Amino acid sequence: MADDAAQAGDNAEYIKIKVVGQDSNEVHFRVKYGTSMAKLKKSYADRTGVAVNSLRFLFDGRRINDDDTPKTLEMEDDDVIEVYQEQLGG
Repeated sequence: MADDAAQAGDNAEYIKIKVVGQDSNEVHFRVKYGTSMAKLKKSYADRTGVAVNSLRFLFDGRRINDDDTPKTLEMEDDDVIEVYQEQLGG
């Protein structure tokens, strides 16, 4: 496993995540450890003016579901998120 390198510590009830799009567009969102895909997808899709379902979010190369638990998403302070090119965006 990769070295922990110490988390940011910048959290409380929610954690930080850097969403990186295929457009090379990184955006910093605050979400919970157990946050559902809708929270981010709705949020990102909204800021970009794109259909929510047209946005596809993947964590570490696996798709983020609203059913996924914080255990399995293992997200933490300022973690990274991968986004694939939206359907409507092209």
